[PDB]
Amino acid sequence: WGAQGHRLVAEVADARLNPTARAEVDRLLATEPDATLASIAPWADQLRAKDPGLGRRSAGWHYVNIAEDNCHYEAPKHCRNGNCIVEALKAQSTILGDRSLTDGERLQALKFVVHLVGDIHQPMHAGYAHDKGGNDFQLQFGNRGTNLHSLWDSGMLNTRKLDDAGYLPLLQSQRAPKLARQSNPQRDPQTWAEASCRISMQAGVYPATRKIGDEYTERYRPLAEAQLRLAGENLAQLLNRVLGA
Ligand SMILES: [Zn+2]
Ligand SMILES: [Zn+2]
Ligand SMILES: [Zn+2]
Repeated sequence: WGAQGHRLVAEVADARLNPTARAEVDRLLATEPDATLASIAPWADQLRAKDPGLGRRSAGWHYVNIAEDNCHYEAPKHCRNGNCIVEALKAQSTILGDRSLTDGERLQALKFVVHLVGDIHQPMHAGYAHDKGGNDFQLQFGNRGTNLHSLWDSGMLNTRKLDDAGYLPLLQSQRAPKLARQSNPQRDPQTWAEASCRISMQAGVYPATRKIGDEYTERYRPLAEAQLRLAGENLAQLLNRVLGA
């Protein structure tokens, strides 16, 4: 997602934290002045200005290309060197839960976990290798030149013309998604990436025309918004388990 999508996932999650996780999240955040779960949510996309080395090191962690393999993830094939979102989310969840680390080390892991739970729910972050997750599927969207990846990251969300305070209660007023009975931090990332990939492969998500507009928005913006709500609920359930026991 773009930055607004990341912040909305965090804002949905923040309100669903249990008291234990609330307290520990606030304590980790307070080690960095002005940090909130929302403000840190875009951080992993913004590393070029102040931590370009980490940005280079972690750029592959934002996606996994499994649509060629019918949305059946295999770590050795799809995640060489741990360089994909499934293995990165698993590792950063472990690091976040390691109370023996410094606050700085745990906060960095929190920033990755918040971002990556968002990205692993963006269908085009779990799509085809051969068109770079839709980046090479060129579109005109209300006449603007774009691509299917960007359309899902921000194009459709931008059509609401809402700030976070207007968009958040829209997401919260949706029907509640049915979550797993418990967080499994090491198994859930694969489940989520495969679910996202299956959306990318649904008939119509790749549109029949390159010229699209309101018809596509009216059909699929609700699904993008459902995915933001689902990501936020999944992020809260994960933080409640890792930080809230
Ligand atoms: Zn994103
Ligand atoms: Zn993206
Ligand atoms: Zn990202």
